[PDB]
Amino acid sequence: EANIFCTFDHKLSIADVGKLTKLVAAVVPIPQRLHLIKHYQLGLHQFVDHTRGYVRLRGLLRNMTLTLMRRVEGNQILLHVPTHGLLYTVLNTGPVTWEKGDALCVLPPLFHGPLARENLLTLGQWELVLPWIVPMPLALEINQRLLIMGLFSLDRSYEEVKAAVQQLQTITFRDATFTIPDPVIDQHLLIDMKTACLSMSMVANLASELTMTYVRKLALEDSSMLLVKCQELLMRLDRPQHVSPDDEIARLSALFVMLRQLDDLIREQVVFTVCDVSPDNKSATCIF
Amino acid sequence: GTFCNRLEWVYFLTSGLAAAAHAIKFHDLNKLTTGKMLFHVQVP
Amino acid sequence: QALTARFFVAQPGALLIRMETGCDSPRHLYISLYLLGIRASNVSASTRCLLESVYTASAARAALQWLDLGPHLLHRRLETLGCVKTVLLTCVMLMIPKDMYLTWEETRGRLQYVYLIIVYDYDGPETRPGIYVLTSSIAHWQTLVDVARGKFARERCSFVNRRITRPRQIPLCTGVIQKLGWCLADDIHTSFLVHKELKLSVVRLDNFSVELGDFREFV
Amino acid sequence: RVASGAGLPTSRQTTIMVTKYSEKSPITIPFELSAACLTYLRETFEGTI
Amino acid sequence: LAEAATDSILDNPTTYTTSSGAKISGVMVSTANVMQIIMSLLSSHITKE
Repeated sequence: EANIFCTFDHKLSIADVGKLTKLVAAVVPIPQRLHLIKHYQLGLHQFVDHTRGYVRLRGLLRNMTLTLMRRVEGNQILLHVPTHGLLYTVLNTGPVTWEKGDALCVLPPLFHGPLARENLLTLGQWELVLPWIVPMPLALEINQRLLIMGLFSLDRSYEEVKAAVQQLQTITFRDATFTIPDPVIDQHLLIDMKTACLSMSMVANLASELTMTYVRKLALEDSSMLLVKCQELLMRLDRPQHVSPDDEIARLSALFVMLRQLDDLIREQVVFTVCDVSPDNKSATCIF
Repeated sequence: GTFCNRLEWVYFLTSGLAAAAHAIKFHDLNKLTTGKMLFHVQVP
Repeated sequence: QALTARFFVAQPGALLIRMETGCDSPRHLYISLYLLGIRASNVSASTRCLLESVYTASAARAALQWLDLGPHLLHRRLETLGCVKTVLLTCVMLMIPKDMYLTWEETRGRLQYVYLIIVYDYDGPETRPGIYVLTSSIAHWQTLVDVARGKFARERCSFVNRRITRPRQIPLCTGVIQKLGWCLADDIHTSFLVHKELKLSVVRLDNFSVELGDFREFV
Repeated sequence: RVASGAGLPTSRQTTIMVTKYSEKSPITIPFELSAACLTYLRETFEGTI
Repeated sequence: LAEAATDSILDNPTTYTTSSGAKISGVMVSTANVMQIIMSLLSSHITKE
């Protein structure tokens, strides 16, 4: 129940098992969670399909379980499901620099730029594509940025959307570069934007009559830089009578839960949080 | 009040399937990956 | 893997729910899961009539006093504690009626989680809750709330209808999803139970591993 | 138990310990003795042939 | 019919051993007519000893 065995129809050469033995304690997802599996569902290449959606893979790899590869000795790969809480050691191949505080979330491997696309195990129809382990701010930035690609680009031509997303696909986080290749507008995007529309309308309706005019009062009172930003963001379309304490308490409770059900579309529950990074940025000892 | 008592022992060599076997005990198979025993034939 | 306590209060299959009392002396109350069957509106009226017939107490009248005191606020008072090892009593920190249990699949995934689902109706006078318990195979929360939004669209319509027809009355959520642990696909079995010489239709879950979640509010 | 290293599972329980109960089945048979036969058996009147 | 019955739990292996060191595996029993047709039908395998 804890150890998951697998097999190939090929045999394994010393070159291939030497490529593979370097990947001890590497993360590999499983679509099924059964005791014995085949290698044609191991990894992710059963599920990759271009011109279908990077967001579909982001919603699908989110749903698989996760394992750690160790103890390879010939036709036995021995994926091991991590228990809830013990300290494990992992290994990342997705090129992002890590930090002792930053937690982790899994993303499908976007293309990085060099047209390398390293697959590290090449068989007759199946390569081994590997899930990216990335820190939490890049995961939140990826989720919010492809939601911006979905929500911004409805009812537009290809030209201004091309000029916008050519500079909006780039995320420069910790001296790297990134690209979000397939933000395609699926029914999943439409239900995500429908929940976003409902939550935005609820927080626009059942918020207070004094929270709408707070930044107006700071505009009339104070002067900062982000205040000038707020005035340039809101000023284009331009004594408290009502006081109610407990109605404001219930109003902020409703505002909180609707903000949470807006925030759920980008914020995944964390999958790993480190205790130490290897100083050459290869392995890390994380708890989950 | 009883449990299982009535079994017997069977070995690999004392069974008649061992005629199809050249039984080798070699204490290092967990390190071995593939054993190739390869031939060279010439034709007449 | 038993993690126990003692809880100041016949089957092992019960979920002790700690509901908050509006009275100030107990400050909370340990109601078992079967007594949400009398407040549920998805359930059959005959089983509701049976549990109303068997379980009349003074504390049941105080229960109806303090749950119907503040409507659409029951998730602020809902709090589970886990399963019963033996019944004063103890509880570790599975018996389910036939109609409050539901599944949206062919229930043929091998490892499947369980999930308390409640919903809030508004199209009548004030509020009618409906208690469910959802054995499903989905692990991640966002995919589960997508299929819950797909399966419960009428309650979302009732939620927005309440927010547009009663502006002085503010709701909070449409319900609660919360995991409790997992049972496999084989020990789930339609079954039978008789309590105090009464016929009641029960479906049982046998090999439970207790692992709680949080009352995640959704829409 | 035989064992294999394949994905099909093996059981761990060895030497199952069962108890067996006995069923009762009694058997009877009568035999009769006349009081004349008993009195001529015990009290020998030592008289004659 | 003989091999289809499973074996017993215990046996005292010096009991019901015939002459020249062979072992009895059971008991089969019918009435006299089935025994008569069996003795008439299998007259070489049958050994009285």
